[PDB]
Amino acid sequence: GLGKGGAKA
Amino acid sequence: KIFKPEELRQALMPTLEALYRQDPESLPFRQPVDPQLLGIPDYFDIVKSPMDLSTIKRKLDTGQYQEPWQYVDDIWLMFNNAWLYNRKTSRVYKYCSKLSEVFEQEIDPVMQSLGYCCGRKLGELFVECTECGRKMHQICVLHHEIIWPAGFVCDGCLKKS
Amino acid sequence: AGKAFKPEELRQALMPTLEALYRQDPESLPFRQPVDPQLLGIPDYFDIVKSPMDLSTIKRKLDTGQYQEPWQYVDDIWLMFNNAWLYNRKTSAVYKYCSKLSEVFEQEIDPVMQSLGYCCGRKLGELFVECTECGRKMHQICVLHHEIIWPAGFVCDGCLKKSARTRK
Ligand SMILES: [Zn+2]
Ligand SMILES: [Zn+2]
Ligand SMILES: [Zn+2]
Ligand SMILES: [Zn+2]
Repeated sequence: GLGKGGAKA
Repeated sequence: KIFKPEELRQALMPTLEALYRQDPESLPFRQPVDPQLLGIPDYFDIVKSPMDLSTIKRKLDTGQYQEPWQYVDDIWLMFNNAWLYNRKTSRVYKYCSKLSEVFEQEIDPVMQSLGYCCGRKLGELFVECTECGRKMHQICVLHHEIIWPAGFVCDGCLKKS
Repeated sequence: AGKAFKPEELRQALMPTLEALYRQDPESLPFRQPVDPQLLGIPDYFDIVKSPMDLSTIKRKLDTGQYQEPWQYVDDIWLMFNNAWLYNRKTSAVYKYCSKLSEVFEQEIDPVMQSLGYCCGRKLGELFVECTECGRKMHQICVLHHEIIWPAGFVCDGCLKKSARTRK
């Protein structure tokens, strides 16, 4: 997760 | 009403655990959002009261809730925050929606076994039971046809006397 | 004044309780047909028992739909028990048999009446309140409270939940 731009899915 | 901290964690932790169980939907909600690490300083601008699963867990574990509506409120704060910041089309928004559906199916029975009307978040229109001090939704428990000249009494307290 | 249930709804709900009585061997045998005083040699039966009742009659009434609400069925059951307790001596096998059937009925009837939206299944008696919404009759002792005034008349919990859920 951490699915919030900066990161992926 | 103030419950024992252990009574609340035994009752409520299964509902929190149901959320942790959701893979991958819960992964963005397990730690507090770090805007530096994720590259979104505008988080601070949109979200005034951050909340996440780890914080909720620490609060159950350290006994920082006196009654379960506080816990429900923190859960919804976390959901409303993710729904606010993230676009409807994003995976995180959809993930959040998934966790809220799961929470709503779990919470009603659990709050009922704790002597409450339901587990849903509705108004701030509450009524305190005059015997045990549990707070219920006015919309759940009050009726045109029933007058309580000496104050509302929940069904649990009524069966006791 | 009153609730009328569908005849089929009542027989589905209540027939299992009647069948529990029929299941009692030998205690139910004296209760399966109407007492025939000629055949049994007790002419004094109709002098003592003014309203006879038995399991077959109760069954015909469920089957032909002659009950509008379940307290009528409960009343007929207790009529049958009170009749046997009245006519027969405390010492007799039939009295003891009757007591056995009443014990069985009381364990069965509570849940069944509850699923029909009533307070409990214990014999209605004189101390009832009729719900002003649906017409069901409940025990005052089961449903009324020192703490509550009913400005528009009593309303049962079932009718209250129906209103409450359809606010949402
Ligand atoms: Zn409620
Ligand atoms: Zn109470
Ligand atoms: Zn009752
Ligand atoms: Zn009613």
